[PDB]
Amino acid sequence: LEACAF
Amino acid sequence: YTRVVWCAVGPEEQKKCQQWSQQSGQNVTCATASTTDDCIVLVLKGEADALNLDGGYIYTAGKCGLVPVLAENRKSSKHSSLDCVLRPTEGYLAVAVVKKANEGLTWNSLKDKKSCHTAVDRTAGWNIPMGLIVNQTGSCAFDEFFSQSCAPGADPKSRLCALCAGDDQGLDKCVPNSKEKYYGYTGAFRCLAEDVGDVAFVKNDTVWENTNGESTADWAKNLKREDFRLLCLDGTRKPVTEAQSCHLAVAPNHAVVSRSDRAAHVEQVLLHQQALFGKNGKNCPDKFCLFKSETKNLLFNDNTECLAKLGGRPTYEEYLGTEYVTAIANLKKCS
Ligand SMILES: *[C@@H]1O[C@H](CO)[C@@H](O[C@@H]2O[C@H](CO)[C@@H](O)[C@H](O)[C@H]2NC(C)=O)[C@H](O)[C@H]1NC(C)=O
Ligand SMILES: *[C@@H]1O[C@H](CO)[C@@H](O[C@@H]2O[C@H](CO)[C@@H](O)[C@H](O)[C@H]2NC(C)=O)[C@H](O)[C@H]1NC(C)=O
Ligand SMILES: C[C@H](C(=O)O)c1ccc(-c2ccccc2)c(F)c1
Ligand SMILES: *[C@@H]1O[C@H](CO)[C@@H](O)[C@H](O)[C@H]1NC(C)=O
Ligand SMILES: [Fe+3]
Ligand SMILES: [Zn+2]
Ligand SMILES: [Zn+2]
Repeated sequence: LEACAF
Repeated sequence: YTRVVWCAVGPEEQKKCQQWSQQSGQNVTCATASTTDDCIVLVLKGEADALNLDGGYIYTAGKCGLVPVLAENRKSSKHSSLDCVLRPTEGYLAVAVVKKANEGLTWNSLKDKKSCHTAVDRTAGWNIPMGLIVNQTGSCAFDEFFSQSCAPGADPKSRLCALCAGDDQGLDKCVPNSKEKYYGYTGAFRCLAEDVGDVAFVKNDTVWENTNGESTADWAKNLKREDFRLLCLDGTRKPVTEAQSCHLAVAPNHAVVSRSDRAAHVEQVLLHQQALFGKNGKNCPDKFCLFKSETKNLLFNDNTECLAKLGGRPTYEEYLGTEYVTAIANLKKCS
């Protein structure tokens, strides 16, 4: 739902 | 001005990009990575500028700050006086396709069958059908729904990669790039055409473009539309002429993404490049055609008429649409 995957 | 550094996914796309780069007098140059996620990382680091992405990858890129720049626009169903570059995009129809001879396979009997997907995390091949299946089964265990699949990008030892075939030498099984024989729209449709899978999750155009002599490729050249059916969500089966009434979803068109700070430059360079190499471009077909790749949809879909300007300088959420973004977020709660 929130942050960059990297 | 600066050169624009495109990111190519896998060696076939790299080959095409290098031809584009030669033809453009290095106004465009090429970085290459093995997967679309890795290209998104090169762009985040500033080591490439841009690439064109399916909507599911636009979601990954947009959560990381990259923005949509121009969208693919294919031939539109309705006449329009508008120039392709100013025409609003009409999404594409995600569909579930089976062989007509596989009688009695419907949406409601997909459990334990063999499936063909464009790749994990793509719109029609994965997010829309697996999102619907998690919802309808009330279970996150989507990795045990089909008996076997080809879902490029999944673990290669898992049942989700058991049908994948890799490259000529049988290496790179399940990698999510054009080296995997069953990657992408045309690879997943081939997986169904060859009866490796019972069902393929692709888009409407894929079926039409690879049947009835529209493709001269060996695996496609004999396929007849009438030998395929679409699966509708109410459990019926229709001919592939009926996609407007038997689809899983309407998907946002693939689009070019970049960092914000390079979006305006990427946009300017691309509008000039398609004027040279696009459909009716000054140097296409004589020198180079940016939206051809012998049906293999390398860098852009081969059915692209142009890249078109976006309305309302949209964020990635606005370009994907709230409904789809919320569907992806729900699905990614599973894993
Ligand atoms: C499903 O996809 C096909 C292929 O893109 C569509 O057929 C094309 O439609 C355009 C007009 O919209 C024609 O002018 C092309 O000649 C058609 N192509 C082929 C290969 O036959 C078809 O319209 C799409 N169906 C739906 C419901 O969108
Ligand atoms: C899977 O189900 C969830 C739960 O209903 C869907 O999420 C909803 O989508 C609607 C329509 O956009 C919204 O009004 C709701 O707020 C969403 N609910 C929740 C809990 O987030 C999702 O659209 C479904 N997935 C698919 C692919 O259809
Ligand atoms: C912007 C994008 C595109 O095709 O380029 C796009 C396309 C389609 C939709 C859309 C969403 C629900 C029903 C019908 C269409 C949407 F919200 C966004
Ligand atoms: C390279 O780009 C520059 C600046 O837009 C332009 O002057 C030149 O014509 C371009 N050439 C090609 C071949 O893309
Ligand atoms: Fe797609
Ligand atoms: Zn619909
Ligand atoms: Zn806005």
